[PDB]
Amino acid sequence: MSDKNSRIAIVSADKCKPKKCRQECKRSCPVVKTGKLCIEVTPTSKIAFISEILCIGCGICVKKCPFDAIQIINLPTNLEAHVTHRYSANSFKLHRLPTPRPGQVLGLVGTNGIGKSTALKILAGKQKPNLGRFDDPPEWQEIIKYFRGSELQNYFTKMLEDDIKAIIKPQYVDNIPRAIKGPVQKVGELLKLRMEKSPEDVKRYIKILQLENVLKRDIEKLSGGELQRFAIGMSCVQEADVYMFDEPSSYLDVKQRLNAAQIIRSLLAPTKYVICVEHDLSVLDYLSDFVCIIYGVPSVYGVVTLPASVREGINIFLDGHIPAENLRFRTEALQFRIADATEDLQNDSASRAFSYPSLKKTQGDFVLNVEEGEFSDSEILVMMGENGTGKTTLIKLLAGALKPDEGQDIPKLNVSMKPQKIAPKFPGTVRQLFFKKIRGQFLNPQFQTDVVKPLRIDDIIDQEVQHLSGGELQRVAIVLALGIPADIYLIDEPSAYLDSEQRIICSKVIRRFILHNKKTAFIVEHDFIMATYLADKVIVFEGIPSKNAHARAPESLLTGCNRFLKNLNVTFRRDPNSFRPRINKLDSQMDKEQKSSGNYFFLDNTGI
Amino acid sequence: MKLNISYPVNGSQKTFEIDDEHRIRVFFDKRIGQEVDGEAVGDEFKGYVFKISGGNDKQ
Amino acid sequence: SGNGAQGTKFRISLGLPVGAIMNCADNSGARNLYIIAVKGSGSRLNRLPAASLGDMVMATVKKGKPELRKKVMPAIVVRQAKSWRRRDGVFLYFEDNAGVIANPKGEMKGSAITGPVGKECADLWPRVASNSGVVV
Ligand SMILES: Nc1ncnc2c1ncn2[C@@H]1O[C@H](COP(=O)(O)OP(=O)(O)OP(=O)(O)O)[C@@H](O)[C@H]1O
Ligand code: SF4
Ligand code: SF4
Repeated sequence: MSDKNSRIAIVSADKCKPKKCRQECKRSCPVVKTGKLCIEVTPTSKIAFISEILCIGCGICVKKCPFDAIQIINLPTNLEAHVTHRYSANSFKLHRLPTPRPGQVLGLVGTNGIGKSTALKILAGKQKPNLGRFDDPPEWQEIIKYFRGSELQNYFTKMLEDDIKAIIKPQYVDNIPRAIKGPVQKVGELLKLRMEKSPEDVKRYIKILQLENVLKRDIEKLSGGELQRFAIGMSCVQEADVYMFDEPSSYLDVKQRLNAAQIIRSLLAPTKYVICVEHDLSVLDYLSDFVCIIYGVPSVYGVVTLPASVREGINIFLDGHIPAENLRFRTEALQFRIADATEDLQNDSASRAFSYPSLKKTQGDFVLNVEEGEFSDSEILVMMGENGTGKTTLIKLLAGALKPDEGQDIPKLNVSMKPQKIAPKFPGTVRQLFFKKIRGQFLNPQFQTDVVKPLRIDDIIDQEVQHLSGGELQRVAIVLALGIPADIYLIDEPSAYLDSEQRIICSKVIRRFILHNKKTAFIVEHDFIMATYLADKVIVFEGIPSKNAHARAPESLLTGCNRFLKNLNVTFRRDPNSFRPRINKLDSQMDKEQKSSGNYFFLDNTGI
Repeated sequence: MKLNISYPVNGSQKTFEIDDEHRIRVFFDKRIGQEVDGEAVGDEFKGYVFKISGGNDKQ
Repeated sequence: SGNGAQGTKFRISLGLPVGAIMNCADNSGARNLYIIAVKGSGSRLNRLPAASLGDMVMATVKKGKPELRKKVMPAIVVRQAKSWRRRDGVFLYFEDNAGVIANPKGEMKGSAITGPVGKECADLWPRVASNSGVVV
């Protein structure tokens, strides 16, 4: 007959105020009219509760809700089979979990809110899964049963017995500074205590990670990239079998994230089990032997797929569709402009834009050098390189925030600027802040697509910025820079705290407005793909981090990309199906052939 | 390509890296066991004679 | 060509006029494909419409699982035999005429493609790329 279906309702309490509506949910529902149970009022917490058993799937309640607090979805009973854990009534529920394997590295990739973080806790022994039920007083026993038919069953027996104690590298990057000071006192102390391994391990681990400078600094003092790496150090130093990493690429620069990936992989060689979660595909590919994909709506649900190969899992990810599950997880496919695709205009505007001379900025501990370059109108320039190179310093000077030690840049131009690390320091609510900058930008349809509808800022409008979240704040900041008119716009590292969909919304944003408005933009980035889409020229930075650095004039996309990628020595041939960068291993004949051609990347362009 | 050179009088060995199609090409259509006079491949190896013994393709 | 064909296609010699039968080269259960129409073909009194490499046709299955017989469906030509000529100057030809049953969007009905597949078809129909072994 007909296929089977279900109803699931998740309500957000933040969005709900029963006083204004009245308990309208109960009154409007047709089941309750009849005298049924579908919506029950909880006198206590004073929240509406919707029971999935009695609900019709009508959706009448959803429309009537004045805010948009209720969500009812109909699924083919895809979710019911898999239930691992649920937070509570009408809240996030997790489905499936990632397999662990000894001697190898298993990847995880998904959009935020999927339960990748939750999954780690369950494997860690930190949290016990309720099984979408009562299971609470240590009922590890029931969890093995639920896992039967899955390879995780063996793991759960091991965890309960406590033969193995997993080491976890904590996920939330913002939270860590508050938790630890010193580790107690200074990063160096942490590394000495934790070092179960070789005395060589202390030195070796620090050298490879580029921690040398950072040892004396305290944890609270650390910058985001530095903060991440110390955590990684402790996860090598520890003695154990299972090493869990949760988002190790966060905050890190392009050079550093690759470095972290290699070191982490070394664990597999000692035949120690490794698990990892990543937002970055370049990093994910290198680390993993096996990959899981986590999909589903954010904060509603997230299911883990069956284990897959490294190459295979990545390929399926980019399609935006999964066949067994039969879900189009992402509404639109990701594509990069060919450069054939772009509009052809004679560019200058007023003959070229402004130009800067050689600049120098010296702190007295770090020195930045800049080579005279030129900027033109309606163009976009990417800035790449490792952090501590003075990528941030350079942008500031152009902003006029910083004064150069030598050189000068006094432009007539009006500048809008977005800072790299965003910490709130503005009193006021989110809507008020954005309205002051510009209203009318808020009216535009473009802004509805990218900001307002996806996150639901309407709910955020009353919330304080101190009270806010990381990724949500990021999209808002990028948009705000665009809020006001300026000849030149400056953005620094827009990719931070953002998942796949979120960054790509940003990529479309910068390119489209700049093209249209005929204004120029400088964007700093670590993400390969984001730079490619937005830019026409690039500046590459080089030197040694935390010591000195150098900048170059803007150069074409092909030219700049070869230089940058030559510093890394990883080529990204091309995958014929995905058109994705495909990484090339060191000493090789195929990779060797490329080195003689000068092609690090490939696109829909002519080339051998 | 990368050359794997052995000096089997001493029991020594080292690798070498040649980029340059023309420097390589001296080895082409040469078979296993064929001798190859050195200077063609470099100035270091001038006079040196090499008997080819095997080796690996990509993959 | 048409729907789901991302890419354009450079002209290649027409090999297969209506009435032609090609080998079915998937694992769908179909043994052959009988061409009744070429998509995107034009009109001239008396001319048979005729397909080539990476053209989408409309076919019936003359030989094959009965659940596939007695009806018209889309297919895509994957191997030719009439020799044609590429822009690198080459005149080339396969040993058989063959295509694979497919949906208007261009998705394979089957999961494998047995034998080789010409690149001009691979380049044209991504789900055909996927299921192809040796290309060209
Ligand atoms: N205390 C809680 N009560 C109810 N639901 C919770 C709670 N903690 C987490 N969740 C739910 O579990 C899901 C989230 O977390 P997890 O921490 O499992 O996410 P991730 O999968 O690691 O995603 P992200 O990439 O955004 O960090 C969320 O969408 C949320 O709805
Ligand atoms: S969820 Fe909406 S309609 Fe229901 S009580 Fe809250 S505000 Fe009123
Ligand atoms: S969807 Fe319909 S049936 Fe279910 S709770 Fe809302 S109104 Fe009641």
